[PDB]
Amino acid sequence: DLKSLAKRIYEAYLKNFNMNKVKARVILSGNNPPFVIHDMETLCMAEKTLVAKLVANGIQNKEAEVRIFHCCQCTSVETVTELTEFAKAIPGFANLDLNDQVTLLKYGVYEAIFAMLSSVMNKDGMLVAYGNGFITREFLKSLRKPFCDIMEPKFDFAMKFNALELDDSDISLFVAAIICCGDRPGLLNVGHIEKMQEGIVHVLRLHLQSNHPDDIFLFPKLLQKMADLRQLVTEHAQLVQIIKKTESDAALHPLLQEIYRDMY
Ligand SMILES: Cc1cccc(Nc2cc(Cl)nc(SCC(=O)O)n2)c1C
Ligand SMILES: Cc1cccc(Nc2cc(Cl)nc(SCC(=O)O)n2)c1C
Repeated sequence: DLKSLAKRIYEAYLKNFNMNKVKARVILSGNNPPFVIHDMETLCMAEKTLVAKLVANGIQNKEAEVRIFHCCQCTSVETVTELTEFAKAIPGFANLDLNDQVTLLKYGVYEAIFAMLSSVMNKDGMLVAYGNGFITREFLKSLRKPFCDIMEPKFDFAMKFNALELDDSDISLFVAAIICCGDRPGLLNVGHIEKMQEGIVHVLRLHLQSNHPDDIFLFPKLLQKMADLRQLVTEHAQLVQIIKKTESDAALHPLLQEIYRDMY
């Protein structure tokens, strides 16, 4: 029945995220292949195909950094939506207080985002636009400050995360564990969430034992990546606040505004 819990989480994962690791690595290996975005010329081409209403609105008059930022925001909104439904399908979660649900998701969504973002990254770039764009690490490094600092720390995390060779069945449990975290600020009923977390991590521990018998400390490694992600998000939010207050035209979508409000 612990395999029940694992298979349920995994199936809710396969069902709620449009992009999964199996699908992503196919696209990242080589009908409707991804348009490679590596300079301004290819960015403009890709935009004319994938966001024609925006181009018609004149977005290509804006700095490339602003369009990339708003592309990033749009993807974050979509993934928050998917993560919210995934969480809703985690055994015990929807039994939690409605206030604590919002708290767990508020603090957890970006840790889960950057964990799953590794699935669509390789050492040269990341998939965007539902698999129909591949924007290169170097083009993103090439942007003006502060925008060139957005993505490279996520690439750094992802290269070491992907070195662990986790599959979607591992990742789904990792993300569940990320979300069911008993030490978030603001939690009403911490004891239930800890009992929920304990149950998820126990399943994760058993699953890694079965699925990766060759990596002796993989479970402790993953706990450390959880700490690494929380520090990554803290730093990300500070760079995002710098851009919000400093960069005109880089306004914050309201769903994301509310996530960052009173976070760190
Ligand atoms: C890599 C990629 C793929 C598809 C489109 C775009 N450009 C975008 C994407 C989005 Cl969601 N938004 C914008 S500009 C938004 C605005 O200035 O109101 N520009 C980019 C930068
Ligand atoms: C799944 C995926 C792929 C590519 C980009 C994004 N969203 C990101 C990623 C990164 Cl490293 N940075 C941002 S800045 C805007 C925000 O804080 O949502 N947004 C996401 C969530």
